[PDB]
Amino acid sequence: AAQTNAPWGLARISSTSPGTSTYYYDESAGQGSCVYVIDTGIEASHPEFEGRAQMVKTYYYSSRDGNGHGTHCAGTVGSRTYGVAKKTQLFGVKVLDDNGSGQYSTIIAGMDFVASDKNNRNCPKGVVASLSLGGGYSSSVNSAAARLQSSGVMVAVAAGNNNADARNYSPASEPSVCTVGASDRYDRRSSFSNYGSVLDIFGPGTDILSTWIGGSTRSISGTSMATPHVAGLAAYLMTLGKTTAASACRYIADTANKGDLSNIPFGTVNLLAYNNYQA
Ligand SMILES: O=C(O)[C@H]1O[C@H](O[C@@H]2[C@H](O)[C@@H](O)[C@@H](O)O[C@@H]2C(=O)O)[C@H](O)[C@@H](O)[C@H]1O
Ligand SMILES: [Ca+2]
Ligand SMILES: [Ca+2]
Repeated sequence: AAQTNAPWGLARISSTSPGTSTYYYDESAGQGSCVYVIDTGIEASHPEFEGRAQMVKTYYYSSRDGNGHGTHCAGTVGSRTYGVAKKTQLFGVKVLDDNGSGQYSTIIAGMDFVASDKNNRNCPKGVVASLSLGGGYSSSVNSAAARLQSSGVMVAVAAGNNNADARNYSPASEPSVCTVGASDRYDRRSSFSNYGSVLDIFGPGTDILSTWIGGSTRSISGTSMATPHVAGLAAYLMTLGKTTAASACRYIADTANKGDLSNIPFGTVNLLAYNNYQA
């Protein structure tokens, strides 16, 4: 399949070169997989989700995304126009309030929630969790992320936006999950993207168009935007049978475009997510 005039990031993850605008992907499109977006919620009613999104958990008075961030991230995972895995099932878990804030205890509960809740969902092709959030190092937060991964979920987490070594942030610094940095349309590390040995992969993170609340769309930037590219990519590859939850981060690094990014500090991987789709 081919989607013309796609967002640059979708084109990029199906291209060996920057500078193109068509997204190429197997039409299976993540069908039969599930992605949990652990964030501020998801506006499930947005036309772009086509009934494939639903809220399954909130820790606040409402399950509504009153912020926009969670909806944007979900849109990059799985919206029809702006998504990597256009047929995946999206589940929203609202661990962040409408200002984008949340206590680590709530975040940890949300992670253990997905580990259990997947047993209530139909996801024959596998389960992914996308965590576009973080804070200072916390072994408990890292442990929670490692549990979720161990339970059979491909956990993708944002590196952080401090232009610093991600070793000092959580859950970014957990070795067993997939830590995702951000790049821009010219194959530069995004200037805010964390880096370090703990990074596994980069994805598009600067000027990413996706869904927003009120049935709208907008373009924003962050490792929060790169992360769902990778999450959607995992779901897509899992549906195709190329990899599994336990192995998907390794597989994505193995099959990445290598050596193509600029401003990658010595000791950080130079790997850009790529779907290896050959029409
Ligand atoms: O069971 C334990 O406590 C032992 O493994 C632990 O790891 C946690 C899970 O058991 C494991 O499946 C995955 O989720 O990693 C978890 C974590 O990092 O906390 C710990 O390593 C120790 O508690 C160990 O005794
Ligand atoms: Ca720095
Ligand atoms: Ca890792």
